[PDB]
Amino acid sequence: VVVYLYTVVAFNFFRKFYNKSEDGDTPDMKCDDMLTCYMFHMYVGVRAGGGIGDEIEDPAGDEYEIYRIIFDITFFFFVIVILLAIIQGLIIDAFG
Amino acid sequence: AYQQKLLNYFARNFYNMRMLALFVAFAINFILLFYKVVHYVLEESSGYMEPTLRILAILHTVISFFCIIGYYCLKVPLVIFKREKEVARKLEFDGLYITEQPSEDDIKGQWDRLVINTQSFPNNYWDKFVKRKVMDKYGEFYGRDRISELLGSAVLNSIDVKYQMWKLGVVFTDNSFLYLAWYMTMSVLGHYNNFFFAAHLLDIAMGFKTLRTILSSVTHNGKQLVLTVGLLAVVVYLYTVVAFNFFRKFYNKSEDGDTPDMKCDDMLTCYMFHMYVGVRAGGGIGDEIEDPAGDEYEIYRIIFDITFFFFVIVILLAIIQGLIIDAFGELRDQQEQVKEDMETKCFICGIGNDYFDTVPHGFETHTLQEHNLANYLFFLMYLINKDETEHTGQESYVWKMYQERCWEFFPAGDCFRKQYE
Amino acid sequence: YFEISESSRTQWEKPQVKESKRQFIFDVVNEGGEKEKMELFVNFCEDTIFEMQLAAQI
Ligand SMILES: Nc1ncnc2c1ncn2[C@@H]1O[C@H](COP(=O)(O)OP(=O)(O)OP(=O)(O)O)[C@@H](O)[C@H]1O
Ligand SMILES: Cn1c(=O)c2c(ncn2C)n(C)c1=O
Ligand SMILES: [Ca+2]
Ligand SMILES: [Zn+2]
Repeated sequence: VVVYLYTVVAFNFFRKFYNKSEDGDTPDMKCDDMLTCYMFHMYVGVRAGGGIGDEIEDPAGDEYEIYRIIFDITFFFFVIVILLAIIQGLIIDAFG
Repeated sequence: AYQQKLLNYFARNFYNMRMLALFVAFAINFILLFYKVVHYVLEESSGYMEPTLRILAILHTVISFFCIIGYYCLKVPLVIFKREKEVARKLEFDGLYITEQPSEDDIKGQWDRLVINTQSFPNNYWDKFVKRKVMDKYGEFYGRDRISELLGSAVLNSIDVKYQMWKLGVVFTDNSFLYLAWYMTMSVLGHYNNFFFAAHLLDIAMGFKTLRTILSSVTHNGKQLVLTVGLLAVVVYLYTVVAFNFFRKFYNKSEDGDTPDMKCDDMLTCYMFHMYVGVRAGGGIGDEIEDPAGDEYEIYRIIFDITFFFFVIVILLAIIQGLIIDAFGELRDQQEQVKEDMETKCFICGIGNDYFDTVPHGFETHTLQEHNLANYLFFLMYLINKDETEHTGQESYVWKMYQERCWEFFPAGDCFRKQYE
Repeated sequence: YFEISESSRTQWEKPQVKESKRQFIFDVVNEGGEKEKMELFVNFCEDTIFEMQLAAQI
């Protein structure tokens, strides 16, 4: 759910940051359609370790940059530091 | 009557209903994933989905409205009771609107001054003498005519409008009704848009038991948590002061002088760099920084490289995580402790667990056939319907004890067989 | 020994008030002193009568 609620944020409000191109050489691929944002997030942004701020472009001088870091930090420590660890904290006790 | 019978259908079917309003709120957010970009819906399974999301957003909104109609009939007379009771007890026993005159604190306690004046002030309290008792009680210290001044088609201007404005006041303070009003408009504001419509997944969290477990776990574990998050903002800042005064030339985001190289050492853009990059790195700071090659600060570079790592990432980040892993640990431990500090000891006799397992299978018999708190509720109902003349020796010794508010008569810790045999 | 009624027997089994038992059970087996616990139990018992009167209007 909380991954999906971040997908709703990025697709409505942050959608131009996703690129898999070699700076316009390839006809640049997107990850902001309806589902290919979400299936991108749960496949990449979970396993990253840097949250979402590792397979995404950099906020340079944009007018969304202050709202970019808030989305950058609170993706991290709400999903990776907290929500992934208490998943692991169960099975470590469930084998216990 | 059909207006009344259909309204009585809603208060009957309430918990049945909101369980369905969750299941619809999945079905939008199972379908709202089918966008493409202006925003438009595609199709893979059914040819038509623009009809479904049109009809469901109407079907959701009325079912959101059939709860707030049903809740106004069902639980509002309960909350109109427990409000009206605690006024009439305190005005009779200590007389706060006669003697204490309550201050600016607890405004809602001072809100109940538009109701003591009205006619129907014991509307649902089964006790219509709260006006006459206090005039009987406090007419010796205060004037009785002061007290009576203090107390007291064809129907549209022949109803107590001053009572309803107080009745509207005690409704809007209630939290559960307030949540239903917000859950109504977020169906209506999710009819303009549809992405500020997915705030109906909040119903997953805000149940009942999982709500008061969180509010207990916050007051028990929040003050430690914030001040350990607040510690992390300091020791990052104390490293920012070090790097900006003493190490500032190492930060680059250029392709070796091709771009007119960007810096991160001004005043704040060192610090906002550190807490955005150096925390989430895993290699501390030594991953988005240049290499100490042969510099005369290289020995002081590695010290800043190691002691950024294991003071912030290995230690300070882990004991942040070590709290919330335990703070969710009380979200299962607390609801289980209720279910097992109820089965050890009984409610009223308070005896315990072993003392009715010494006989074969006795604790269910000692509870469900001797003490059984519902039977005590059925007892207090029994003195109500029974006439006052007909009470026996027990049922009038109890009933006079219950009038004078005593409660010595409960079997405190010495239930029946613990004195017999 | 006394007489539990018939209509008052089914109405406590109604899920209308079977919720209100479960909220009251949860709030006294938690923190609260036993010198006022039975005080709180009777204040539960007074309003639980009032839910029986509503469920008779059904
Ligand atoms: N004085 C008491 N009166 C009644 N039940 C008691 C008392 N003391 C302890 N209990 C325990 O409370 C339990 C309530 O029954 P149980 O929880 O199994 O069914 P329920 O009440 O319908 O379920 P729920 O609690 O979910 O409503 C009983 O098992 C009983 O062991
Ligand atoms: C009239 N009446 C009472 O007088 C009463 C009561 N509960 C306690 N008392 C004292 N109930 C439910 C009641 O209806
Ligand atoms: Ca008699
Ligand atoms: Zn008992």
